[PDB]
Amino acid sequence: IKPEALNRYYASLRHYLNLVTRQRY
Amino acid sequence: CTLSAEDKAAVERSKMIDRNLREDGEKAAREVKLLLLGAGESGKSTIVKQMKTGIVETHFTFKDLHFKMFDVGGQRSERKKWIHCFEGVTAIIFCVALSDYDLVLNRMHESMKLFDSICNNKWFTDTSIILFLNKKDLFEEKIKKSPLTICYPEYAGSNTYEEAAAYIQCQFEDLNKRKDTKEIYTHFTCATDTKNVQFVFDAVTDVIIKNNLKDCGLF
Amino acid sequence: IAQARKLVEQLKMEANIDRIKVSKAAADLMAYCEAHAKEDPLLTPVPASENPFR
Amino acid sequence: DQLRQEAEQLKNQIRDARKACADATLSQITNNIDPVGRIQMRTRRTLRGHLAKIYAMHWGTDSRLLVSASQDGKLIIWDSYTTNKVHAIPLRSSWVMTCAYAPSGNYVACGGLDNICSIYNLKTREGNVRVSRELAGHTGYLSCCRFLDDNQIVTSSGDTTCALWDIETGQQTTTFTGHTGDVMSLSLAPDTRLFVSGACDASAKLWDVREGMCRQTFTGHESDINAICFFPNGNAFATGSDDATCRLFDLRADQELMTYSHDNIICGITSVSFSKSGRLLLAGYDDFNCNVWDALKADRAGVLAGHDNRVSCLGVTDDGMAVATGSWDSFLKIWN
Amino acid sequence: LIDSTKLIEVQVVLILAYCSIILLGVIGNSLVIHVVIKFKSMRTVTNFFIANLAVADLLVNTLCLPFTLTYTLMGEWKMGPVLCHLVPYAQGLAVQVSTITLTVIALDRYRCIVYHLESKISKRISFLIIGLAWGISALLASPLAIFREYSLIEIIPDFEIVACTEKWPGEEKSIYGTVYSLSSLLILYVLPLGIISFSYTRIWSKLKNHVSPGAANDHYHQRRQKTTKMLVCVVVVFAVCWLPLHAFQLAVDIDSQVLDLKEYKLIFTVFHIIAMCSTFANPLLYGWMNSNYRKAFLSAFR
Amino acid sequence: DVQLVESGGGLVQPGGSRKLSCSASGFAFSSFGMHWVRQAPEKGLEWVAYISSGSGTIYYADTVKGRFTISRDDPKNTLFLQMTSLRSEDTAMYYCVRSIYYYGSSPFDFWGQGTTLTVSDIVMTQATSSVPVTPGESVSISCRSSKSLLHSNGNTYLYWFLQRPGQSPQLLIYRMSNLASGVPDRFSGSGSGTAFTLTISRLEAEDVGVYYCMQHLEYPLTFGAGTKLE
Repeated sequence: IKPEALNRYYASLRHYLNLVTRQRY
Repeated sequence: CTLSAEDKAAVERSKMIDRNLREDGEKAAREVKLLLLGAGESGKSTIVKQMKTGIVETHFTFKDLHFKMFDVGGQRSERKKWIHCFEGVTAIIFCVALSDYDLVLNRMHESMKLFDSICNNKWFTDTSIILFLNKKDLFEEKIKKSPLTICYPEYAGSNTYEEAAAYIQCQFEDLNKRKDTKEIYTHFTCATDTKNVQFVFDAVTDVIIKNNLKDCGLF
Repeated sequence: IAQARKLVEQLKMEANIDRIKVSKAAADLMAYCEAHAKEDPLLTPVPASENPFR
Repeated sequence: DQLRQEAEQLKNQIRDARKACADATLSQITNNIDPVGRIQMRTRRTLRGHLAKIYAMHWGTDSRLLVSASQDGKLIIWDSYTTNKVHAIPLRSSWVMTCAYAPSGNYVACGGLDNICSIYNLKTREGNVRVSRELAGHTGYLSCCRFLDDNQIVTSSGDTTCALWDIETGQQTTTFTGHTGDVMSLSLAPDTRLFVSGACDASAKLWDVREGMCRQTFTGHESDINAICFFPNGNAFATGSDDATCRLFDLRADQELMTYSHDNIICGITSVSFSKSGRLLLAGYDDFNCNVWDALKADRAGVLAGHDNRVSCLGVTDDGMAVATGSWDSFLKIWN
Repeated sequence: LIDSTKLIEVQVVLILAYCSIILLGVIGNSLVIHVVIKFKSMRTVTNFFIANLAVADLLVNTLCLPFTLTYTLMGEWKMGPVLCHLVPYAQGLAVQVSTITLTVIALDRYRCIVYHLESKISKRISFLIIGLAWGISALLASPLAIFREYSLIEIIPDFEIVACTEKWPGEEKSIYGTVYSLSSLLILYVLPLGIISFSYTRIWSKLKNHVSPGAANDHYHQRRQKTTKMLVCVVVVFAVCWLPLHAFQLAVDIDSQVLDLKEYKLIFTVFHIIAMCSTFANPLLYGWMNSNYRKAFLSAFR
Repeated sequence: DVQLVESGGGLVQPGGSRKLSCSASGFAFSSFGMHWVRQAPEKGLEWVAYISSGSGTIYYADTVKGRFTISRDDPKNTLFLQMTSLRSEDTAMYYCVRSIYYYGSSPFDFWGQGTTLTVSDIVMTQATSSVPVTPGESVSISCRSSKSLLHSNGNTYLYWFLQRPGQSPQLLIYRMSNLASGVPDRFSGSGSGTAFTLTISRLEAEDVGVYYCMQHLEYPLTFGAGTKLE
């Protein structure tokens, strides 16, 4: 779920980008 | 298909023969085979007697382990043509009489010649050797009258049996040119209970453990 | 002495035998091989139709 | 009384007769014949089931059955066409070094370090193979044994002697003495009237079965001779020694004909055999393969590679269809 | 909205570090396979297990490293939807089979040293064990492909990216994300570590309590010490290399504070590099230290 | 001496059950396969069941499947057959036959004495039911086959047996050419494909009986009607 929404807003974007671009090995 | 009723029955017979050959072959892999060698009347009879033409086979069991000894003496033919049949034995037993250092038919040097040939044989390049020194109670009495200088001119030492026995054992162990992968265990034969078969059990167990380690590459 | 006499007696018997020239002996071997050459499966491969092992 | 000198005089006058007898060589006689060309054989059957090294094998007259012996203490009869096992005889002594198949097919024989030859009966009403006779009397290990007939067998031993036995009675009839070293092999003539043996004194002798006498002696080799085999004609034989050299002898000329040697061979020869017509010579070596020689031109025609250990036994079937080879890696291969 | 990986100072270093690991892995893991094929006396049941471990670790270098590095550096998946469902499945297959064959070697050594009066396993049993290892690891790696999807993510009006991400049937805080992480650690790490540690402790005790007959008892103990030095390296390397990678994944599924960091991708690469050091360390401890392979390398090089 | 002895042949009410045993002594019982063959009071031989060495293979006649059970006990050297749901057609004399299979063997060599029980495919055709003849004359016996008995391997599977008055059958010719051991060298077998002939030279008083030809090619074994000589 994209935040779609200022300093705390960029924290969510970084959290979202790292979640989708995630690896296990 | 293409097989008839009689051909199918022949194939089933062959499978039963395969099963029998597999089960008895695996049984023989849990035994330990030994080879007896010596120079004439070296005391081999005493060793065999403790456990009670051609080749002689002896079976005995000690602490859940089966041993088989083959006595190849008495065959009046050159051993170069049949010694390769015994490649793969766990260990070799060599019997030497300590009291034969002055009798001649010098015969001690004859046994040393036989020991040198079998120790450095091409077929027996990895099997261990268990050496027995017999006639201990006769060598001690004979050393008080006949000096050891008769057999070994270069021997400069005392007349004590402990000194002389240590010298004789050293000469036999120094004929081994394979200082690696081949080890020699030496024991002075005694009639105290079952110490003679106890030593053979200790030596063979040591041989098997070191054989397993080489396969794994640990040693 | 007994062995020496036996050796001489055997040698004397083996000395007096008939011999034929090597040329005659060698020709016989050639004649035998060139006569039975056609009936040798190993020299001449046989068709797979009449090969019991293939 | 100059007894030793007379033997030397007899020995010398014999070699002059041979030299005066020799006037041509096979090299110049056979130089104008076409060579056999390249000879390539492929493995057809592989027989497995022996747990130790095979020391001997022998074909049957029917050219289908095949007995083999191994140090694990078993005799196995094989069906070559289907790779089936027909029988499996347990041996009392595992130190077996030779085996033979009766020409009729009713018996097999084996022997070894126990100094005894055992004969087994294959056609029994009870449905099992049992020992028919044990022959004792040799003072050395058995090297070879061949069924001369259904009731006669000839045996060579390591005590420098050969004996002819009567199976029904159990006593040997005639004894062939004269060798100095241990007798390692023997071969029967196709007419079953004469046989030849090779020993460790680097000499071969021709014996007469009925008379028990020695006819000729051959001393061409330099080391021990381990294999020997008659020509299919019966007027020649070939011997293989430990000097990596094979030689061909003629009975009628009573001397040597050809030498089969190579510069790249240093291993001794274990076994030797001939093809059906005698044009090919099969030899097994210690370097883990076999060589096919041209018996008339003395040049190599092919090799038989595929064994991982020493080639111990080698045999050619009676109709010249296949060659069986055994080795110390516990496998049997049939080539065609 | 950029990380440290965008700088060429760290981007060039990572490629060079990854290349050296690849270069060492392919050379080391291919020599073991070559000598077994070339030499016909090296075809032994014990040597088949080591050769299997070389093949499994060869795939890790070929698959795990280059595909991971390009997806991290580029920031998006440009290989295609077909490789989105296949590359993650293969990486898990190689890791699991590499670990499984590591405990088979320990149990093989345990059986033939502690119980030195039994019979060695046959070739047929070994082929079944090797075949079962690949079959089971194929089944356990199936959830990677099943719960993997391919999508286009557009945050800014023009920020379209391609992501090969994993999704689970649960909604909001799904326990299935953390269930897989716990099961992975308790099966791929805890269970193998206990088996090989138990197996090598019994081996050390038996060798120590052994007396040789005669006067050559001392010479046996000189050779025994080097074996103890070798047994420790096997356990220590496996435990240290694979621990930080498994712990990091479990931390992410429990706490969300890890995900929202400026250096999340830099931390992952460091732990990934450490875990991949076992690709070239395995041939050094198993295929070079033992006497059988050591003499074959020198013989074959001549 | 090789011997097979049968027991259990009483009288059975219809629908009952019975147990038959075959005790063997004088040979290696574990290496032989066993057959059960029965003969009606007036009819000829018919095959019932077979059990091989090691009990791995078991075969039944299509008319006794689900009713009979064959099994062997090697340590006691006993062959026994369990019969269930007996009917009036199971009134015959049952034989125990031994058989071994390898290259060059002779199956069906020895037959049992027989036990009587009273309850109260390739068609093989024989040329003639009876043949009257005097001693000293050559007599030929021929039977015909519906399907060719020659296999691809080159073996023709035809066997000949002799039923002397009040005695178990005895093998004469196996595989259409070979002569069984102990049989005089005056019986000859010949034929190719579907027609086969048995020739007797210098016939004497010992050749009087019934001759049967059997095929050993497919799953069930079939006999001929039987030719009688006077």
